[PDB]
Amino acid sequence: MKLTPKELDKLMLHYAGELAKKRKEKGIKLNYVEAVALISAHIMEEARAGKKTAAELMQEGRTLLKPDDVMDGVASMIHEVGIEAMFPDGTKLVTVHTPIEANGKLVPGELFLKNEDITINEGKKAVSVKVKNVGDRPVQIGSHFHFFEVNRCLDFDREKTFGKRLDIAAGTAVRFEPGEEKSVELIDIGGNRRIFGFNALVDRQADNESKKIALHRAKERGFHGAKSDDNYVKTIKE
Amino acid sequence: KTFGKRLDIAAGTAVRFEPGEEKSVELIDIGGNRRIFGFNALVDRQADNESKKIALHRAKERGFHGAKSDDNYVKTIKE
Amino acid sequence: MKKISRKEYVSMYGPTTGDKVRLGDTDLIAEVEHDYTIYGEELKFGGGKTLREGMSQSNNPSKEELDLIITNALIVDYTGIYKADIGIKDGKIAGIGKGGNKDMQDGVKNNLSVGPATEALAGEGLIVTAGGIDTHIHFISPQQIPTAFASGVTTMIGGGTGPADGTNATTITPGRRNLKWMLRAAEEYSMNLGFLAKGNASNDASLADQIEAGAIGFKIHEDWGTTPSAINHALDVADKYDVQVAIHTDTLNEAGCVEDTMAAIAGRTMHTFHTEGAGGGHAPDIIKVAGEHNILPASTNPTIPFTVNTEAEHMDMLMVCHHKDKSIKEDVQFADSRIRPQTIAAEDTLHDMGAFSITSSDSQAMGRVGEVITRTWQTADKNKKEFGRLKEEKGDNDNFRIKRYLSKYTINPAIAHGISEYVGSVEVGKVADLVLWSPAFFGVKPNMIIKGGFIALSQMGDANASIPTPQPVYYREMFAHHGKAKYDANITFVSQAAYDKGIKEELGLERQVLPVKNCRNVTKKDMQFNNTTAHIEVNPETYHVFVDGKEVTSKPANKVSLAQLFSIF
Ligand code: NI
Ligand code: NI
Repeated sequence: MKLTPKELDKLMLHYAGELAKKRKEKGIKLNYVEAVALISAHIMEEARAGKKTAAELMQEGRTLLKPDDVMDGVASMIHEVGIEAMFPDGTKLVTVHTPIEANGKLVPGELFLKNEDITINEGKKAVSVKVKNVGDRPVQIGSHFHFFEVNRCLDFDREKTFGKRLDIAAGTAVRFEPGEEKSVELIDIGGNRRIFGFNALVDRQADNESKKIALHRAKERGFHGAKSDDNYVKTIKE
Repeated sequence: KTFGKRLDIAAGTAVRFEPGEEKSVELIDIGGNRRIFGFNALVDRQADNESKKIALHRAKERGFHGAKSDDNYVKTIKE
Repeated sequence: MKKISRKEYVSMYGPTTGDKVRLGDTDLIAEVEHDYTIYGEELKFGGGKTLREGMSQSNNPSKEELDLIITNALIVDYTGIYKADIGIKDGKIAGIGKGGNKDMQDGVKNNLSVGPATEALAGEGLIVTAGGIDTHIHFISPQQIPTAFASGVTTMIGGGTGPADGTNATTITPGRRNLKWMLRAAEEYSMNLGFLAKGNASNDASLADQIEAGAIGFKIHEDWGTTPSAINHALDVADKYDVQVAIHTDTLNEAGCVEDTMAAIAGRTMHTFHTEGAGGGHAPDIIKVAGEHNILPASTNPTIPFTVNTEAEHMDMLMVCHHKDKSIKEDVQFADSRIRPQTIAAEDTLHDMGAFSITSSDSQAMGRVGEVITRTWQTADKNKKEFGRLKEEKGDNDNFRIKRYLSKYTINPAIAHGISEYVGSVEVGKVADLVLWSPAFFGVKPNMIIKGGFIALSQMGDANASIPTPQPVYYREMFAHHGKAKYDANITFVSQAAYDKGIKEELGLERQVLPVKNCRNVTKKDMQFNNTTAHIEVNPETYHVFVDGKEVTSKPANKVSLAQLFSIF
């Protein structure tokens, strides 16, 4: 019966679920491991039966255990239980979000933040810019992307955003639906202000002179808002 | 008019131009193999009538006063 | 736990936290910011003192045992001004803190353990700083070395082949053969060395070969033709080999103006020598460059500080040089379009503002390789006397300003030439190039120069006397200056490329040979306490200097400190 190593993985999980249930049967507050295995073993069988759809099990899994069935802490712990099973249409990923509820105090590793607000990008005075997505597709820019070089679709005053980035929490971004128009905040880039990569519009020291070159480049490359060519005076290298 | 030429003066000397000043300078043609490399990067090759075309075109775009004009340039396969 | 007065304590271990020292005969007052010792356990060497068997000196040292301890030294460095013991092992600064014998004293890291193998150097009452690093040297004459050395400088970077006109005019050692001669010659001296090659070439092949040959970087100079071509080509190859580039601007503006030179540089890193202008460069607005981000501004020794005599002096040097005449107008014009007393005085202040970052010499060619340190402090003294203390200054001292200038000839030149990791500041892990200063003579005449963890030069008296103090007392070569010891104590710098190609074994170089690195990712913002950028203009008519709108200038001086007071000549 050529059992794959994946199959053995599941066969083991199942008896971890079986144990899990048999314990609840005897009436015993399940724990992190037991709760998860149980939820997992369950979904597994249901997919075997070929009845419940993937979409349905996502939920039905949230009714396998009630707050009084588990130990305090378990709820705050099992944020979610992902699991794969073979449906008549093949294996599919079922994610049972928050299966049980926090009917108790104890919360492992809980955080005790201190109400107050972190002030991001200290002293980097932002600037607002009118931006509109003239294209027919979406466009989302990251927090540290040289704004001046985003999709050539976003129309706006390129000239004004040279050497700047979206003044937002590191790692996040701003979305622009086709047609949408908004005003974004953008501070200047820190460090050595050495802009290399992106759209290849700068690739050097970001200064007022490099700027001239950047606009000229964007201009010829079709980046909406890229000012204009009021007669360029090409340097010895660019 | 001064392509491939240099100030016809004693080797090592120079001619000064005060801001505003205007003068007429003498200039003979460069000797040797007339291989112009360096300077402002306007030539960097054999100095001939063809390289000239390229030189003026280059100076033109680089803003060198007097650099004739772009009466529609016909870019070569390498320049 | 009986206690003792401050006056006493300080005559045994030197100044402690909160105390202040006057630097030489200047008005610059430094304050001990911190002290790592433990009052009662401080280290002392002597007849019945603390550094002895079983006591301060361990009989069970750690297997890191030091080779040398500088006791109770006051460390003046861009990293701070404090009190602490310095531990030295294997030519490197192994530790900065308490140190002594853990067997008999609390708090003593094992990288500071004192055992029978460690030597003792008293530092109480003295100030310890890193060796100086002059990066604008003309290898005109080998006699410069022992001069720069006696002045607290342990590292010289520049170019040349001896008293040859090319060298007298520029800091360049051209071609791999001449690079060979110099590297092999360097074996002889007591001073880390690095050489710059001829960047005045639009030939890429010739450009990289000099690096592959041993050069730590290029030098573009006027006399060789500092054109936008040469400039552009050099820089590119410089980017590949992660090596530095120095430059002397096109004074005659023949190829273009400072605007063009910059466009040439294309925003890449650059070490600008004598950015002011007197030492040479675009007439008359070259000094403006020292405000750009991608620039590493450096000033040349001569016009520093600005004295009532500096203007007259220079006109002479510029005339004695270049072959200028008083009766010829074009000759008087060039002289006036280069020796701007305006941009000169504007300098002293630019340094004070953090606008300028490095202080060079320009030895044997409009520079005094023996007065870089002395003059760096004189200038600081003036600016305080004329502008007062600093806004950034915290407390009743000049600490901040102090670090500002120190960095100018230590950590800043070190970074500008990729050798910051090994030298350039009193920090753990770096080569032990330290110079002990006796507070009174600070900035002028140092007590002793320790090269590579061992004493190489020190004040020495009658070699026949019963002690080292009696006269005559001049600077005598010490042990790290002789035999095979010099080789262990010195370093000749090279590029990664050469280092990798085995340039050391290649040339039979018996000296420690390291390669320079991180030269292409540095900007004006990498210059310690001298990271101020700014859009500075320069009046074409009055040669007046303007920064961020306003204008800067300093007043000349009739007298300077660290001068006639200390030398018989
Ligand atoms: Ni120079
Ligand atoms: Ni020089």
